[PDB]
Amino acid sequence: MPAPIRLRELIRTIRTARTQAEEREMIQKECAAIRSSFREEDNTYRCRNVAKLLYMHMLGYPAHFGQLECLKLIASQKFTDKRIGYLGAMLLLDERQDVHLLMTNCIKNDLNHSTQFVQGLALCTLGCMGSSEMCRDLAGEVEKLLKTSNSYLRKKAALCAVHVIRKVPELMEMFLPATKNLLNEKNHGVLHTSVVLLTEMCERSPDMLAHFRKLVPQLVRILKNLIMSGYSPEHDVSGISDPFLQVRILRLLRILGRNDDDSSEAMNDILAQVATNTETSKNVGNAILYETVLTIMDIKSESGLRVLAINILGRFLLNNDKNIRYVALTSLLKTVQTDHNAVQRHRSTIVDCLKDLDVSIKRRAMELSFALVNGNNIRGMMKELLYFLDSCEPEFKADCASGIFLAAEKYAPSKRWHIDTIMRVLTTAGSYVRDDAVPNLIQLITNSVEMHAYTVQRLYKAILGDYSQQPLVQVAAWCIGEYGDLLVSGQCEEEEPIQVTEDEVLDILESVLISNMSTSVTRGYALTAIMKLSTRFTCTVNRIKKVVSIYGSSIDVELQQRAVEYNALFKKYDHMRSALLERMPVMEK
Amino acid sequence: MMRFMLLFSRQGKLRLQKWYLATSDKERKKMVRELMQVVLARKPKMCSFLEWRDLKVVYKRYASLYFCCAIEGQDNELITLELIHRYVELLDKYFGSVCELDIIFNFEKAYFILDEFLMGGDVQDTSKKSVLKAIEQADLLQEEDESP
Amino acid sequence: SASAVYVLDLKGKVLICRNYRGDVDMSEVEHFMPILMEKEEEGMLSPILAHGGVRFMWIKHNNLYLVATSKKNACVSLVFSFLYKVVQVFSEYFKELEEESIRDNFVIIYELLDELMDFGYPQTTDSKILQEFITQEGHKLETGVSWRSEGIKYRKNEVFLDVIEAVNLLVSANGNVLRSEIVGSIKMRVFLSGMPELRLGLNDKVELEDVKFHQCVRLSRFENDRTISFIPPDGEFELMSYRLNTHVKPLIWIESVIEKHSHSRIEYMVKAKSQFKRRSTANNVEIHIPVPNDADSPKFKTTVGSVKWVPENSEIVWSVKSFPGGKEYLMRAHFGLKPPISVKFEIPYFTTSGIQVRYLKIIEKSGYQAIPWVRYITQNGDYQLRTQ
Amino acid sequence: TDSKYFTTTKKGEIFELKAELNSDKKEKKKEAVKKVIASMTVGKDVSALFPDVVNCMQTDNLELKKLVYLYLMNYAKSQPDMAIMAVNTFVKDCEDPNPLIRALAVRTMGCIRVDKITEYLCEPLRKCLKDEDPYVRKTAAVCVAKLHDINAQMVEDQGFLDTLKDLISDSNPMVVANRVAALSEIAESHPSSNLLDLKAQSINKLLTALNECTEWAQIFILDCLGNYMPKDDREAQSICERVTPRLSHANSAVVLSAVKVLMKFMDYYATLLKKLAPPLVTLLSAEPEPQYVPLRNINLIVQKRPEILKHEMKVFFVKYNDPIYVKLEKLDIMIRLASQANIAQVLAELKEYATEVDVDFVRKAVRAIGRCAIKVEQSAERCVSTLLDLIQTKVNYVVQEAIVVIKDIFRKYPNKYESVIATLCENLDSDDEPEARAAMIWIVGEYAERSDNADELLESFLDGFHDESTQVQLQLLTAIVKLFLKKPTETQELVQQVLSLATQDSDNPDLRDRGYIYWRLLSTDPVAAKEVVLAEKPLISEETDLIEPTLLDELICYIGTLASVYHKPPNAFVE
Repeated sequence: MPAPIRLRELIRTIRTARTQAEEREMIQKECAAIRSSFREEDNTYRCRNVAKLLYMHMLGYPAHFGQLECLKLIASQKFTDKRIGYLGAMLLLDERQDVHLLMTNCIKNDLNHSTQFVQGLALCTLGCMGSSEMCRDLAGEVEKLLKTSNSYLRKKAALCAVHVIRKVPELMEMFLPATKNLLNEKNHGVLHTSVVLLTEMCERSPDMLAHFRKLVPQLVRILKNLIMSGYSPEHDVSGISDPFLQVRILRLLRILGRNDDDSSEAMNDILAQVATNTETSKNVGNAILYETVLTIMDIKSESGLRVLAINILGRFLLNNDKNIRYVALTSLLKTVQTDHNAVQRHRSTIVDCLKDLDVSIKRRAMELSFALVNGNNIRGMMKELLYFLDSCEPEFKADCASGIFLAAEKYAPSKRWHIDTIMRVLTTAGSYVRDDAVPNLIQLITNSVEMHAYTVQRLYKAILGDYSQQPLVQVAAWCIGEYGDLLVSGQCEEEEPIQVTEDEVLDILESVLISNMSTSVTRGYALTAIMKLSTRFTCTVNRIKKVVSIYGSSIDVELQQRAVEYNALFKKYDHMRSALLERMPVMEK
Repeated sequence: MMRFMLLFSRQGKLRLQKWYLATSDKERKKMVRELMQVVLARKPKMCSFLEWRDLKVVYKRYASLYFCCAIEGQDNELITLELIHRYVELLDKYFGSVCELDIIFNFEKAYFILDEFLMGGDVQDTSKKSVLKAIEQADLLQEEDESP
Repeated sequence: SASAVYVLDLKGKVLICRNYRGDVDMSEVEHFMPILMEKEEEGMLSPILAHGGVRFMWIKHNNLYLVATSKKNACVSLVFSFLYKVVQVFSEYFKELEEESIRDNFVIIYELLDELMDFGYPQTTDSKILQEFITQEGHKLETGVSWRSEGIKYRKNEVFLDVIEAVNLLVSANGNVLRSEIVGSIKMRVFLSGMPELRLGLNDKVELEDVKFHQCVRLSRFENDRTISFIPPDGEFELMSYRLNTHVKPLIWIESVIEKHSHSRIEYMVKAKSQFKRRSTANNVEIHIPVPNDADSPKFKTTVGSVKWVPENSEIVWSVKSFPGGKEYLMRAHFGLKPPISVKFEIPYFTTSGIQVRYLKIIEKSGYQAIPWVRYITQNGDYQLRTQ
Repeated sequence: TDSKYFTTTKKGEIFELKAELNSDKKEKKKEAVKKVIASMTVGKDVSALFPDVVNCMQTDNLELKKLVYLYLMNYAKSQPDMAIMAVNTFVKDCEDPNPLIRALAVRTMGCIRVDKITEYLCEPLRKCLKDEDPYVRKTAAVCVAKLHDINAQMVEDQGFLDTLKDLISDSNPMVVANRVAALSEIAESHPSSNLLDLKAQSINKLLTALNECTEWAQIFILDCLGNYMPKDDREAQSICERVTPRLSHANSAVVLSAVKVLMKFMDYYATLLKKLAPPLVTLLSAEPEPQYVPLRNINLIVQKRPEILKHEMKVFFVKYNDPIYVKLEKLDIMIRLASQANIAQVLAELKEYATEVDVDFVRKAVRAIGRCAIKVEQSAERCVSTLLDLIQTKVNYVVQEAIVVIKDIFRKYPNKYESVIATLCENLDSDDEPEARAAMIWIVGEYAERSDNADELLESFLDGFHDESTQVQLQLLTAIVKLFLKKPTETQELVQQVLSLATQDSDNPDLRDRGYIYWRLLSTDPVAAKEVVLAEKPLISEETDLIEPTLLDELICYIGTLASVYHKPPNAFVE
């Protein structure tokens, strides 16, 4: 003869909880007594516990326990039991076709009730669980109900049918019937549902032509009506009427005028207006626009209109608050491959975003920006990309490298620049650049025979201060080697040489090997190079021989090996050195 | 369409879940937590849209309470946002200057309200009142069940 | 010396702590976990981690990482002793450390902590020598052959223990992880002599779906310390299996960019990143790229591996013999005039899961030795990627 | 144009507690607060509650009184601003009749970081100190530093230091401990006063202070002796003959820091060294994590006076339970400790080791066998013998590393091992690593004369070139050449191809070179090249390893220190 706790009461009890262990206790002790309460299957209190349970669940606990009995509520006569019940269903159910049928049953039995909100629960629930078989059953029932004009219900129905379609594509047929009239209704609610209903319907080419040619004009009027006038204590949300309605509408308009002149040609008006006539104040509106734009895009329309659309997004970018800006970019990309020449009118501001404090934005910004790189463009944008790259965060650096390279590799002016930039990147990311770089860049240098100087030159400078970096150093050491000749304050064109004391050339190379920051491979290019100089200079031809012979004894099988090799070259067949080194071959793409 | 929605506070405490697409319980809790962590984890400075598992998610921070949901890429993030703010709206005028606690103690209702605002992944009404007005009379019926 | 003390839970998230000095605390601790992991990839797993000139002294106790912090040159020896002692204290106050435990006694901990040390230097502390300085008592929390015939032979005693993990994954252009599954298997192979009791120690780390052993196993004495003792049949058999559910950054990513028109030609560019701990590398990897049923004639150009084509099945196949982790290679191929792209790999001495076999003991009457070989492999194929 | 829902101070959490806080019954207030801090730590926001909480100040029962404190406490470093607003409350609390209290008021005052603090607390400090209780003094002693470290000091401040020292040696219980360090740390910001720790009297103070047990103390004390000792012997013999108990005593920290000094101070020696032995050892039969640091130091140790455990090693073996880092260091050490009489066992063990399952280990382990043979020439074969011995196991991984080593071996003791060659190649497939393969190759090259097959072996790799670790591409090239210069007439096509590939079919600058280089050396004068390439090859030098002089002495000072582990100078840490 029990004394059953009441929902809240319960919770309020778990609030007293002082130890996770305890929580179990309480809970375990509860459901325990609760189970022993179902043993008897007592119609009263039934509802209560189910709730208690629900909560219990919500806090991540043993749930399955009463899935069933939950349904036994649905059964009950008294409304309450039914709503609490239903709710419980949507939460605790696994998709067993078995209960699914029992479900089906009660749904119908309830779908045809004297009261109405009952019917509510039903519909609702059905649009949230509706598994194939279900719908395949109640389907029609949905129509019978779809008809009766009791706004409340109708809307509910509408959606149901929808859901049905989604789970059973095969049945939208029987809905043509509700169709025709729908877009004339007066209560927003319905109208709205009605819309998406239509929207989703149009996923079968044929129906299209039906609504396509039909409702288009009407849709317009409705929308127009809205935008254009009055404040509405029932609908407004910061100055505009049923944004939702407005949006969804757009959507549908959009989808309909997919590929077609007639439709579109008949829409571009309302659209434009929507643009000009809406409030940029706060998000809400913008939301409106966001959608309108997308729509305006997928459909054929005067070049002038599309133009507006774009210029509109730009208008976003410059908005105080993040959010907006996001989509702004997103969509922007989806169209760059289409309205290229048009979007360009904003890059300036776009890349200007890279300066933002939100990763997503950043990236997108980048991605896009990149894509806009033209021919006559490069120079500028690069200068900016570079600034960017230098201070960037890890994540990005890696990817950007890849990016810039491309730019230069494709659209690109002078080698000097190309190099200059590539180098530049090395200077900052290197540790992140891929592998082919080293050869890449060299191949560029070698191929174009002028900047040989300008290069070893800058190469030198950079390496003097820096050491941190690998690819860079390597490349340099390379040329320094093969190019020492030119490195000696030569009659240099393209620009102004500087001070090249052979002693200095060495000092650097030397340190390279010594300092621990270089890879054995690195040390390589170096040494090898140092010798390449023996043939490329006039006097320190002695400090050289010294170094070589000293490295003849280094752990690095390689270095040593070579060292000995070289060492021996001097000690015996001198003059061969001249012919040996003085010639670096050349590979061409 | 809405794929689902959740209600949890700063700390990963579930205060209200509602699934609009069949799914195994396990997978759900997964979905949940998996998200919460990566959800919350973000600084308040950042934005409100994330691309997760193919779907688009959204949220707005209301005091110590989080509002989240997921959408299909081919959908309007912003507007969605405004939806949330609508729900809250409801919640507010129903309990009178509502607050977390309430939501924990009366989720049941919370559901109903919501449940009778959105259905099968969409908007069934917009009318701030249509909903209230309805939800209300419903309640009246309820009362009349215990007290004849 | 010590300027901060935390207490984290596996995840590496700040569980509860106190700040005894002046260091941007707020950050660093966060980086902890991340660093930890990486420095384990390098095997150079040290109880003293580094971040910008911020050191971390730590100790893992059942379910809880305990940690210290300092900008200056610490007296390690201390910190370490101390920390460990810290456990000592707690474990005493309530049965065992565990998220749960802490999650409860917060308050007291704040107290205890305060009285354990100050500004770093620890004003001494031992249990009884303390219970006087502590306000209230805390809450405790105590919790809880036939398959090998006999007299087996063969001169050379040897063993083969191989753990393998395949990785099923799905990611759409939306560069998101969709499905994260890695099935594991500890197949073993043996030809030992007699009846030897085998003791296997394990890594820790192993959200987890299922786990099944082979009857012949016993979980080494009740709680938390992973030891797998048991007696194996003869020959080959599966010591154990299991499935995990975890966001595994796509080991071998890929993505294809497109470019078509003018003289009915089309260009593909495929990047293939290797997301791994640099130290090791994947083997005999191969990439299957879906392409249009009706190509005319191809033209591949790549730094790495050799790519080829097969109209049958309609796919371009990039093949690479050896592939290191942490590097991105480029492949670009054109030809003239949508099913998900997959790849299969293999990675010796590796465990997406994270396990590592710790040690393998062998105890037999015959005071002898034996020869044990291991091998770790993370292959698989459900590695599928989309393109819409 | 206004919106903020879920934010009413009419009901909900905040409220709930807020009220239940100001109630009567002492009990509520208590629990209530508790939930606060709690609800706080987890990350909720209590900015609010603050007021009414503090104002639950003017109560009494410790219980509450302290909790209140803790609360505030957390808010210490976070939002100092709020902390302050409690000032008065503290000072006025300093006088309270329950030192416990007023002490907390101290430590508390002290955990702030703002300038405004100076004003409100100083005076009360002096006081609290000189007062009458253990905690009280201790605690502020501590503070002192806190104040010091504050973004500024004062002319009074530089007058509290004296208080310190004097009060230091004096007040007796653990207190001194805190004092000591307090100063110690303070010192390091070294003007002058930190250098007057030069009393061979203030030291006896410390002497009896060590036997006056506060481990932590024991340390700090020693920790200071790390700034002393200029020139005398009788004092040395007493300072040390005094620490002799310290070793066999308490917890590592002690033993360690103790040693830290024993060695900064060094029939004398034999006493120390034979005592220093059993300590360090029993220092390891201790615990996981510690073991590291020590080993690390242990290292540094034998580095200076190896004579200390010149024969103690039947202990430094690695058990299986031992974790990775443990093992590692253990090795590194064993090594720095072997000779003839040793190696016997040394190897015996290495062999078993290699047999283990933890990869990495075996690796450095075999690699151990390596460095091993190097240091003890007199033991070359011995090693080899086992190396080979292992490879015969065909245990894939072992094999490779093994070779690698052997390679290096040959570099040092040329033309001394041969036979081993053929037996080597044997396992050629199973070698899939870079350096491993690489090495192998280069070997063949060199000792080409012997292996006939030489050819194909090298050849094998070819067909599968254009891709294999840079370095390997190399030797392989080099090697080929080498045998070609062993004149085989059969080498033609090979060498050709080789170069050829590494000539135009390759895209690695360096490579292209060393490549071409050879292509010219040969296309010109074989005879010449011959002598050139396979020229008399010099001896090797990796003396670059096994610590330095100046540096060594200097480090020993910081044992039990971070540096004590990196084996590096505070210059790399300090930023």
